[PDB]
Amino acid sequence: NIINTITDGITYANRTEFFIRVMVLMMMDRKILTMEFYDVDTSAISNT
Amino acid sequence: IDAICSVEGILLLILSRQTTIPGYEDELNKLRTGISQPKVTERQYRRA
Amino acid sequence: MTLTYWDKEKRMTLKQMIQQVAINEQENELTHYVFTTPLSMPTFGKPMLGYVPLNEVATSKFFSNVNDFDRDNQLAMAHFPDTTITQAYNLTNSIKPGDTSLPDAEVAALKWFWKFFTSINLVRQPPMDNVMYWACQFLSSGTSFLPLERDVEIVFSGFKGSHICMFSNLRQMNLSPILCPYYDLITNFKTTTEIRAYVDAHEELKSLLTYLCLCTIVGLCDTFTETRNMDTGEYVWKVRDVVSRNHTPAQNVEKFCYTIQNAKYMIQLVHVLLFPLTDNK
Amino acid sequence: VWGLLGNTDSSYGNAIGATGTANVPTKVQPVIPTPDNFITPTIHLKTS
Amino acid sequence: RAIAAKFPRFKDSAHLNPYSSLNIGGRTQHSVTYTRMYDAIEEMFNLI
Repeated sequence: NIINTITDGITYANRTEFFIRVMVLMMMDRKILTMEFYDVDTSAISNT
Repeated sequence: IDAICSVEGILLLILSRQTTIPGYEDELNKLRTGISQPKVTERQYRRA
Repeated sequence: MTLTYWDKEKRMTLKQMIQQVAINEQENELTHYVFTTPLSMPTFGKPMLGYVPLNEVATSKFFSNVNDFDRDNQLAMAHFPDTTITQAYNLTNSIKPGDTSLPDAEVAALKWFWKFFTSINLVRQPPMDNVMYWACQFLSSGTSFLPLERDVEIVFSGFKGSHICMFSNLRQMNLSPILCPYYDLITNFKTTTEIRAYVDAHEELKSLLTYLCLCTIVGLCDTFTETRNMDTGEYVWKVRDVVSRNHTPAQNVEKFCYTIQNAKYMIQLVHVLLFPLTDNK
Repeated sequence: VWGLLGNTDSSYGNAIGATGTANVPTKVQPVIPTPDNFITPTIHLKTS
Repeated sequence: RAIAAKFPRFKDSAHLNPYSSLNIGGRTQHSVTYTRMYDAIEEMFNLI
């Protein structure tokens, strides 16, 4: 129910309205990422 | 007023086949393959 | 070496410059304009010190129509002749980690150029029909600078058409250690003849600024159409009658939805880089 | 024609939810009659 | 279809189905009758 369709199934209209919802979400959702950190050694670590 | 204008615009995007955006133009022919123009009319437009 | 023009497939800017066609038409516009000293108009007493980059985020922020965040005087550290440049082309006034600065002539040229770019909406730049005229002049007659006597149309064929990606791999392109020696030639008072010899010879910057004037006209014109040959992934897009039917920037949001002050940036650009080819003041 | 074009509720519209009331759609296809229920009246008429 | 059922009617009989279809290969086209009626109304109102 954003796009009426003459069928009782899982037709394309599902994919379409799914697009619509996530699109209007990403229109909104202004977020800023902030975070703290640990501090570890670097000589006692295998990967560089 | 910017909010209502953006609402009208985004809704204008997924209908009215006769308009694109400067670029992709193909994933639109992936998205709007669910509406099946021209079975769409008012009753549907308002629901959207 | 300039930049691999990307399309999801590499390039060398040379295939992508011999890829197009510039074909002329009727209605001789016997309207030979004249050049002009490019109105440097630099001034303000509030700079931004520190490490200001000068190559890649510089060119992107300035000419890729990215955020129009008032993009102001931050280049004002192009006066004050005692500033310096670090090889990564960071303009500063204090080289921190014992990093080295460039020789003089290089510094002089680079500061000259960005100095010309400092403060747009106080610059009194000339109307755009004339700058379109000069641009098509250059890319049609070559470095000889004969008047047009005709009108010209541009057409591109076969790209996996992404003119937005043209503007993009512009956004990712460096230019300063490409056009430095050129403005260096213009600093120590050489003359039109020898600098034309130079631009003919080196030909690395020739292709570049060909592409650059081309991109600015396709971004600021409005007689533009595009098409996809729906049998393959190949767009042909054309711009028709470039110089007669254009007097203001564009807003058709189908081709490249271009804002204003960055447009006056772009015209200042083509002005100030075609300046040293032409005749006296 | 005026009355029709004005106050018509077509079983087609509300089928795809184009002129339904307070809801849409019903997704049931417009029925057209069955070959039964007419053999007998038709033959009845001819024999008359 | 009738004349093969031994129903009665003259030879080379025809009719005027006043309307067209919608499903030509599965496309659901633009329902020509609407274009007809629409330009009719538009022309007439230009005249009034």
